[PDB]
Amino acid sequence: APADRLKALVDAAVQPVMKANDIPGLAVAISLKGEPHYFSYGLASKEDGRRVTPETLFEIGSVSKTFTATLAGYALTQDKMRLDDRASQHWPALQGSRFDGISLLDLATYTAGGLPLQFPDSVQKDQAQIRDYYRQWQPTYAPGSQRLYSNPSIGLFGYLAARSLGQPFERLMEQQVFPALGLEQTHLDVPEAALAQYAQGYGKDDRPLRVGPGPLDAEGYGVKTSAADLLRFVDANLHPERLDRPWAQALDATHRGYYKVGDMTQGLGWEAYDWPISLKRLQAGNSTPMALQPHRIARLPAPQALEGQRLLNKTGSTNGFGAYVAFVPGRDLGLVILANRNYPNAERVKIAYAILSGLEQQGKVPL
Ligand SMILES: *[B]([O])([O])C1=[C][C]=[C]C(/[C]=[C]/C([O])=O)=[C]1
Repeated sequence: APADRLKALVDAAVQPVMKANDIPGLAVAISLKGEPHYFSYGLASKEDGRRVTPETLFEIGSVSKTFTATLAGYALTQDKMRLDDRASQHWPALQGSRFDGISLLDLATYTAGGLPLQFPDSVQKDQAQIRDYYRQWQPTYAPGSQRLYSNPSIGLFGYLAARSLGQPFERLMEQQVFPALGLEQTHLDVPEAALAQYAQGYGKDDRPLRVGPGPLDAEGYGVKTSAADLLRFVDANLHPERLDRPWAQALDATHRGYYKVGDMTQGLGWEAYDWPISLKRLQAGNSTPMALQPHRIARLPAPQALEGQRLLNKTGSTNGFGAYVAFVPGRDLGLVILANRNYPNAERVKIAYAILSGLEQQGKVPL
């Protein structure tokens, strides 16, 4: 069985990284032909020696954007919105602004014209300040020309998706998306009954950190989930057809690529690579420059189905937490790495690659 070699492989990938980045706790979940394998390391909380388990809740940060994309997928396949809709079509308070000339697709894929990585400090979690921010916003770049990774960009995408469905974003996620995907350990707001499972996050000098409120936090970076639940989400992405048709279609909608930057094809939330690919190249696709700097896009003649021999991934970080997810449809392989430190993306990719590559090499013919 390929499973027989997993424990040694995962320990080897994980433990050196945990040591070098002083990571208090880390959970791995791997799906091999739909069968889950869990590896838990260290402490969810140092103050009270609570061990990480597959049910420990971590902040997954921007991995939340794949859930947001799924809600948007559902809106799209229910004909509540279309990707070439003007943004202001779904929020009348934006009519007259730059959002008259920006598409939903632009927002979704960070190409609206240089919406920043995060809202300025001064924008509070308040409909009217958010509205006013977008009403006064002026672009850096022409739309559809430059990718600049952006919470306010895809955050507005998610918010407008919710508006097209006629319900608050948080309500749709909690009452329709999470249940559709069979996720009972996944939260935007961790309830009373589950607080005991919420890991502590650790920042510089081991400052304890859990994510605070912010504008469009639910849409951009607000999910808390367990390694076991996030692997259920990954398995739903590997086999959407196992869901009821509306939700199967919603997931398929997130697996469509619109443009390339270097080796990376941008989907809705998901970012995709050809598989196999080299470690160095996967790291560069997930680099600090990819996250922080503008990049010229190579637009595709037509949206590409992100299927077959490809790797789809998303990193996610908060002040206290560092997550990574990946799946490879042509290997029926899913992977989740959740940690309670924000440690470098390159190290997350190192772990994931050791695992993916290790499994790849058992499937060779001897001599
Ligand atoms: B991801 O994770 O990538 C992101 C982006 C942007 C922003 C954010 C926020 C965070 C906190 O605050 O935590 C995220």
